[PDB]
Amino acid sequence: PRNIKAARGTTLRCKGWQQETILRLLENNIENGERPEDLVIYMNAAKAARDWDCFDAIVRTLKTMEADETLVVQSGKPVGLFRTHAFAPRVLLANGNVAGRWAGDANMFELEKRGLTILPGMTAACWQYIGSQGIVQGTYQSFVSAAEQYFGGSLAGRIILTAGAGGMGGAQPLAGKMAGAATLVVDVDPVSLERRLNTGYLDVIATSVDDALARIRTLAAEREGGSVGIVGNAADVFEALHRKELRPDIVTDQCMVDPYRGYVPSGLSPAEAAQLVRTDPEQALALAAATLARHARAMLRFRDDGAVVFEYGNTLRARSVAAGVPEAGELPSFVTLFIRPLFCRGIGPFRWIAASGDPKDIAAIDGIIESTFAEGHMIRQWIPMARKYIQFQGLPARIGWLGHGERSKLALLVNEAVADGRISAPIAFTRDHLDAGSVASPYAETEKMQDGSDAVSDWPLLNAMLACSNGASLVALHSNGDKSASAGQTAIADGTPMAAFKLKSVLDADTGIGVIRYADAGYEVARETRALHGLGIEIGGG
Amino acid sequence: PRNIKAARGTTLRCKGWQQETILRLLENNIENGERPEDLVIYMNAAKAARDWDCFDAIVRTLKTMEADETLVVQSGKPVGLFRTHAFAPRVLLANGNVAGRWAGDANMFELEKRGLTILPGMTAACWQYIGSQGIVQGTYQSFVSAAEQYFGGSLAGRIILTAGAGGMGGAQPLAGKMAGAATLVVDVDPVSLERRLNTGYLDVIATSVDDALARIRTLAAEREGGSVGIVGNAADVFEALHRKELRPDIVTDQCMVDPYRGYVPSGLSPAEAAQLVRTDPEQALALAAATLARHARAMLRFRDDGAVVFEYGNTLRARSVAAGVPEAGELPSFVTLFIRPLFCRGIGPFRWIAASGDPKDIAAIDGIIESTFAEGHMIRQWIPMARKYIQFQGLPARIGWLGHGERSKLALLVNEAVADGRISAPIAFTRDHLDAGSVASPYAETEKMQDGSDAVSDWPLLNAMLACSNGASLVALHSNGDKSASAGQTAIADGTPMAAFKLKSVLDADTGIGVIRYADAGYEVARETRALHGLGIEIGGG
Ligand SMILES: NC(=O)c1ccc[n+]([C@@H]2O[C@H](COP(=O)([O-])OP(=O)(O)OC[C@H]3O[C@@H](n4cnc5c(N)ncnc54)[C@H](O)[C@@H]3O)[C@@H](O)[C@H]2O)c1
Ligand SMILES: NC(=O)c1ccc[n+]([C@@H]2O[C@H](COP(=O)([O-])OP(=O)(O)OC[C@H]3O[C@@H](n4cnc5c(N)ncnc54)[C@H](O)[C@@H]3O)[C@@H](O)[C@H]2O)c1
Repeated sequence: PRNIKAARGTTLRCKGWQQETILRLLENNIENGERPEDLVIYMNAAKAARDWDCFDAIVRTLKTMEADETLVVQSGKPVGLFRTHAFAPRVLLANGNVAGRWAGDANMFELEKRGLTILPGMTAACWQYIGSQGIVQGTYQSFVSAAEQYFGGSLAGRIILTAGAGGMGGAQPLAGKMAGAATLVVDVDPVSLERRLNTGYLDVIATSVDDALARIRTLAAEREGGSVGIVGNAADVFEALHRKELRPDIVTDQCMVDPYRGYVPSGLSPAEAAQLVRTDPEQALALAAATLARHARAMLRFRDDGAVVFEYGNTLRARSVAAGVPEAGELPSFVTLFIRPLFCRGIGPFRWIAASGDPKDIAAIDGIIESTFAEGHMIRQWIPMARKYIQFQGLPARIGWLGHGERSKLALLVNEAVADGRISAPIAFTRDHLDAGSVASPYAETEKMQDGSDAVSDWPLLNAMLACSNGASLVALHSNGDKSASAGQTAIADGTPMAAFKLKSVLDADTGIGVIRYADAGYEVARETRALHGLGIEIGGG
Repeated sequence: PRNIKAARGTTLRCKGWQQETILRLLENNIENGERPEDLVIYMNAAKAARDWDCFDAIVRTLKTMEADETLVVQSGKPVGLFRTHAFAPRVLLANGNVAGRWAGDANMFELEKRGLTILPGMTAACWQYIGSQGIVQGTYQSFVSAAEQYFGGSLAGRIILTAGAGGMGGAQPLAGKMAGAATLVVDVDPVSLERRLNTGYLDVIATSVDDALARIRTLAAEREGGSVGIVGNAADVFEALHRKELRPDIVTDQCMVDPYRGYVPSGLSPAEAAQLVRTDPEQALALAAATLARHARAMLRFRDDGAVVFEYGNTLRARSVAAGVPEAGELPSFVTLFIRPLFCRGIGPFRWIAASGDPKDIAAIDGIIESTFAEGHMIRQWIPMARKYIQFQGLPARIGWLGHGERSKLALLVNEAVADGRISAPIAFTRDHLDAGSVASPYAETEKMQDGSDAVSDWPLLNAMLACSNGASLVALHSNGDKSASAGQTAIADGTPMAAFKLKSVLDADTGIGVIRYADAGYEVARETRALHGLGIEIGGG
């Protein structure tokens, strides 16, 4: 038992607070991981570092590096330390990037097996994970937008069905509950439900399908929001819930559907599945695809009854198409129905973390927001909700979606609050990679762009390079094999005037490049936002 | 006729010399382009900007931007201007990057057609092309290493056969001549040979195959180096040169073999080929692949006779394999035979350009080198050769391969020479993208890496991010569809102490990350270089 835990308090182990914050962020990733003794954070096998040896050497370099040197990380392995300057980043990471033609599913698996790459996830290998809370606002925003679009602004009395209680999926049953819906989440692995049940993200774990149906219908009939977990395989349980007439209003899914990493064929356990992939991969893929076709056909069968059925960024439709269900490619997605209007204004999963470990530092910022943004603002209705439902996990932190100009504004107020004692230690500002100007993903975030530019990955590359040029504390470029590319970045509010400058340079360009990206594709709200903030360039013949 | 030409002299059109140098570099790209009225620089269709409108807006932004702002370029289109700081780059470019699964040959063509991407080449869309001279030292180094490995250190009396007299290929007949060999270059387009003939890169253009054979044999019999061009299709001419018993010692090829961009089927002209691709692409590909199979089989037939036959980074083997010649995949390449030992020590196509336009500024640096590096050094034997054979093209410039620590050393001496009047204006230092630590290309530069890491593209991403963090003047990330990713960078020696700092920060990490990349793969010379310069990190369990 390594049992990594982020350091608490205000005593440096590093030569300076930039380094110590990143070290604590690294430790905090592991502390909140789904399988932390394997470095696994989430998405079945996305890791904080390539192995425990690289983890140890990363920790040593953080502790002794100077404020004008920069650590270089190649797929979870520290490979260099360069003398740079004080306004440059302290860490540069590039994880899981493989040239497209050889980044197919099968070869990524082989390269990872041989130790040549890691699967970075989004926030796993760049140390920006804050547990299940980093996901919950986005998923709650989706359920609320769905209630606004299709159910008259209310999920009271409505049924939400979904699967996946993993590191990201586990945020589902709380978001549904916060949204007013009776929410049923299927997971094949009881430990996953047990982890959400104990963390405050699941209300009860049902003992059977019948039991699950009675408890959801009671919530539905009382028109109360609540969460009900079921232990079972989504293929088998989805079909039984249709035979028993659950009649769900909303069906979605956040399973790991990767046959190589996490999708459990019907009849197997998670353990058996992972062993069949190590010893007989071709049978596993045959069994996985067999189970996914039933899984997808069951979701399509709920749609035929009138449920709103969408994908939630896990490649279910495409992988389902590959397994013989071409109708699965005609299902919609959470992005095109709910999130893209937010991205057009640069609104994304902005988050922050108290290196202190003191919950009073988060509550402090919570008061800043309520004194700083107008009532009715998206963020003024989220903070009371987060305060109410969301337990801290590891270093106290907060998810707070904000748009262009608003991120730099809050970050400067927090940097001043640090500078004058209301906050006891530095605040790390970061985000998910799935932000307006930092990801190209044709299966998810950039599906069906107005101008057809789905697969253009120039944008995240520019996002990273801007973050470096602006002085972010840590900058990362990831890939999901041949399907997606994205940029992440961390900027530290430590109280210094140097921090204040970086925070406003970094954050305004972070969202500014997102506004530009969507304006370029033709979205009119983004084009107006770009015109208003001077974000454009005059090009003739237009 | 736009007829772009780089500005000469020492009068600013921009607000500062960082901006004016980049503008002149942009203009210089076009001035030296193979088809400059279409923005085409080289590689059939790689362009300086997406269209003439973006070109004009890029020029306007350069002229009015401040020394603490940064211009952002997305596939040849200016998309943003951000307030950054004085130690950040002035331009960030990301050109031709498309997410892997959709960056296949056919879809890249469609995306370019619809105006959504550009093919950046290496130095075309990031404004680091210095004409055919940027290629000649590398190709001469290959011919000389081949003479050292297989022909006793001499090509006197030896025959070199090859094809492609394009922007890059045109460097071949001069490199062969400089190397002592009788060099025959086939190109299907007489204007290409005429351009090399007039620029000093081709000695004579033959009137027929017979004529070509007589003149090469005369050079061979006099054991003199010389260049002979032939107008014809490589498939037809290679076969005839075998029927007539040319018996070449060395066979290589630098054709554009892309059926979509530049490869001419046998019986067609360049014009007809490009029209058949616009109006009937499926017949063009059938005819191209038919011609390439004969082209490759003819090269293989020279090998069966005992010629040394290698590929030169144009994908001939892979595309030949796709067209039905699987033996073409067993041919070697210039990288694995000649260049990789240089890359292990960070030795790469370092180059520099006089924004002055005054040849006396290049000759000045030429004297610095001869006063600074030991006799017998690679660079002390190249400068007299370059002085002797290489005419200036556009802004006077110089190719000068140098290794780790040597690039920053020369760059600081030039920055001082600028600071004290021996050089009349700033010097722009750059390189090809095909450098040790800045490209992942499994078909070429990273084929058959000792550890199997051919397709790892983390490295160029890190190279770019380092250049930004270190304050390079311009930083670029390109892709060749799904086959390659690479980084470029420009750093300006303008005489300032700020320039001196950036030059040493940028160049040492530029090569330092290249040493690391090859040390990581296991190359012992690179591992020693890394140990010597403190470039590593201690990792346990090793
Ligand atoms: N913002 C977003 O776009 C977003 C949000 C949430 C989740 N996701 C996607 O969801 C996927 C998983 O993320 P994660 O971190 O939760 O992974 P995880 O590995 O932590 O959880 C995977 C879960 O699926 C479960 N499960 C697997 N196969 C099953 C099957 N046949 N039937 C029922 N349950 C099964 C596993 O037991 C496991 O608990 C990812 O692909 C992620 O990208 C995306
Ligand atoms: N350092 C390196 O690795 C290196 C060096 C030189 C060239 N190259 C490769 O060589 C390719 C071309 O580069 P370029 O800039 O010279 O392109 P280019 O478009 O300027 O020239 C292409 C040439 O091939 C000729 N040609 C085309 N088809 C032919 C055919 N069937 N028969 C005979 N001749 C034919 C065209 O007429 C044209 O002159 C590129 O793919 C480049 O990557 C690589």
